[PDB]
Amino acid sequence: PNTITEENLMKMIADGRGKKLVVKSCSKGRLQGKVKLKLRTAKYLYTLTVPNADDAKSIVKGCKDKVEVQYV
Amino acid sequence: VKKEQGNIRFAVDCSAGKDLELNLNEFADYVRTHFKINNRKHGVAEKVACSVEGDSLVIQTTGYEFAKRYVKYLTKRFLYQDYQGVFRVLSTDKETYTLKPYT
Amino acid sequence: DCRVTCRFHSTYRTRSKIVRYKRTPGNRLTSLRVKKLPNAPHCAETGKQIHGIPRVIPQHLTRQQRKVSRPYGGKLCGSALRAHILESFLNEENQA
Amino acid sequence: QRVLRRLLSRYRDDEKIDRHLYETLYAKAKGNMFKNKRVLLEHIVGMQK
Amino acid sequence: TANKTLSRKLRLAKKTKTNKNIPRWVIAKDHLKKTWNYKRHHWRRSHLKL
Amino acid sequence: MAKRTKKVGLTGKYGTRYGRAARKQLLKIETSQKAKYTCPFCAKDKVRRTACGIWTCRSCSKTMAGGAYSLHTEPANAARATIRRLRLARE
RNA sequence: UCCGCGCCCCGGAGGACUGAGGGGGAGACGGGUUCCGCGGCGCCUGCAUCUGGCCGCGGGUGACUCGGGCCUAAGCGGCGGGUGAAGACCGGGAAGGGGCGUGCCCGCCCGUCGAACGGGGAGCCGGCGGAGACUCCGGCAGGCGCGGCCCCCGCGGAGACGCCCGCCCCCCGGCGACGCGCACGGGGACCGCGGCGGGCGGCGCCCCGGCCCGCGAACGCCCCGCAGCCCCCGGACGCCUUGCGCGGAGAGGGGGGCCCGGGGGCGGACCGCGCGUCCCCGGCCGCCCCUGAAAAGCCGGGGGGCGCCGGCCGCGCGCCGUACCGACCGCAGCAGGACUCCGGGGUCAGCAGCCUCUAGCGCGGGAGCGAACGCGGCUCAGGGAAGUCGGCAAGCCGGCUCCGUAACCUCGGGAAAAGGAGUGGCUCUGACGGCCCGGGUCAGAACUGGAACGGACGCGGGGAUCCCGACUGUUUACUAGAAAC
Repeated sequence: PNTITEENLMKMIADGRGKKLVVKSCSKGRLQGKVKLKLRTAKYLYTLTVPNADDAKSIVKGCKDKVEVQYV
Repeated sequence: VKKEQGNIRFAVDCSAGKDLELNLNEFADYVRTHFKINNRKHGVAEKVACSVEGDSLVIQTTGYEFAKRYVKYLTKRFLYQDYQGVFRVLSTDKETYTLKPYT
Repeated sequence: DCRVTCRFHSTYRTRSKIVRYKRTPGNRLTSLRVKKLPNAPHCAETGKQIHGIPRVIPQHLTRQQRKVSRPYGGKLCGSALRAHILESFLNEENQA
Repeated sequence: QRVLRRLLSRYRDDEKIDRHLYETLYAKAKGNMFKNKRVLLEHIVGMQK
Repeated sequence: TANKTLSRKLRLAKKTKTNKNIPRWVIAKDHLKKTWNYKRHHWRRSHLKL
Repeated sequence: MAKRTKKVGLTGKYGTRYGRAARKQLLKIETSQKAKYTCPFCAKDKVRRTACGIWTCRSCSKTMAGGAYSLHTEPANAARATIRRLRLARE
């Protein structure tokens, strides 16, 4: 897997390139509360850790609705 | 921080309910008399004090850090004095141990 | 015990059968083969390693990474190609 | 050898010892002249004074 | 042996399926009186392909 | 120093075995093979014997044919001179 | 061994054992279903059996990545033909192909033989079954082809080189591709030591001192990576190793690049510290009258010729092998012989011996008695080879440190010569690094003990000669290991 180049590549890939899903993981491991967005694509699963809960709100609304968001 | 340490609070909830007796005030004497900073028990009561809060017993410190294993050892010894059969000293969250009765 | 048994089809420990050991998320020792380093292109003249070419199979190296940016880049090194260019200019000048 | 060389390289880089002196002391240490770093340190104080 | 050959495996396989007892109904139909196969082999003593 | 007093200097390895005559001949032959002869082109005494008949300058990296235990054999050196004098005469 | 209902099977509880060059866990070969589950004992299990590798029944081996296949090695076949009564043997001199195109070029001349250890394009983690797993299933990755669609033919640096990657022929190269070693350094795993969190056990007395558990793969990016090599300025007795090595054919110094089976971060998805052990890897140095395979494939570079190349998205990956082996081979369930791979703790110089953790496990049967005699093992007063063909056999010696070492010699040896002294436990005191933090080795003391300490274990007796053969080697598988070769 690879980390995505943050939001800039993330939005473009979700909007145009094939993204099967947006597994959204919230505070996994309880080390920090930062949300992690994992997005499976034909080539690789791309993962971005958004620093805030409100940052996580932004991507789920602001993307092509063809990508499906399942929470954790 | 091996030199600084800090003030810390460890507690054991007896949970006997006095159903299995458990003096608690005497329990705090056992911890109070046998607590040793190093191998030496010299000047233990300046850095550490033990007191009974309701059902539970609290071991608080003012400049000392010790293993929560030690409270498990002291408790176990106090039970070997009398109620050998019961109590499993299970952890119930950080800072707190419980004298869970046996099966 | 941490004995790992064998990963390859046959136990024989030839050059291609060296295995590093690492732990797994499941707390087990795993045999991972240590693939042999395929070397890098060597200068025809001088027999020294040509710089810029990683020591991997050229098949998977990509064209730009498997090609130095100089005339006679893969065959001859920078100091060797200076010698060829100098000899050719001077030798040609002598005939002229 | 490493210990004596490290004390000699650090002193060369602190300009305590001139390059020509550094070489003599380095070769003397290859020849077993100084057993401890304390022995070399004194030969170094004596050398520069 | 775990690295066998299909042709060798096929001939060894026939031997495994052939090493079987006379069906009881066959003994009854033909009135055999000799119910032992005598061509039955055992992996401990018999060496096939030897 | 002076760990070995006699010519057993390179022949210490052979030990009591092999006899004095053998070792005496080896003391001359092996001393020369191990030694660093001068490079004709490098001008440094860094030529060493890679293999019998092959001597390589450790500075130039040039490999030069030569004798088995010495870069220059006396018969070859004579012929080198004879060929030079004969060529310059034929010129 | 006891108990359970109890069989030698099984379960619990004890007491052992194999002792990490395993009576462990696995493979190559060979056997060919022995593997597994259920039922049974008629055989077999050399006593027994309710057991079983035995018997009946029903099942069990899943691969784009691992291996075969593939390519070559020693070799082996094949060749217009040559020969021989032939069978058969022998073999370059003989009009021996290919590409695109439908024409033109290019071109002397065979291996789709031979390796489940060599070369090779690419796989990991978790989970699931009575019998399997790099194969299944879930995750995640890589390799190579194919189709659709899009994109379009170089830039940067002073250089070393950096990046946003064209193909085909002819030539030049490269990778595949390689000895042995002694040290030395670097990683990985293993190991140990603490801390802390979580469980335990024992507890007559002590016990924060005993035990167990605490995990992080492939592959993506991004950054560091010693040594090595190279570039720029510049013009030197400097730079450095454990050993070295190096420099006006350019050192040092100040910058840069490159390669480094590695390490870190982010993804995938507990925190420190230390000595060892193993495995790889690096830079050298040594060694040879010893110089340490090949090919398939892959990839550059020059010249030409001619247009590529990428991205995303789908799709595809066929044939074979895959159970198990205390089961192979010697007529046996034959103190017989079988090749590998992984290798913990303590005592130790040790991978030695001796006990142990893990894991395996209790072996062609049991009870008694404690004759002779055997077979292994101990001890023996005083003497000590007087025994015997011969000191055969046994006994002595031995580890470490420190003294002290003769004739003789091919000056290397002799030599551990001979011949001695010490050695335990406790309580200290010096040495030795890095920058208050580590090592546990080497000295020097006291003090103590029935006049003891390599307290088991491991582990030369020594000298003086004579004859043969210089030596290390090799030798009549199975009565000669020699002075023979």
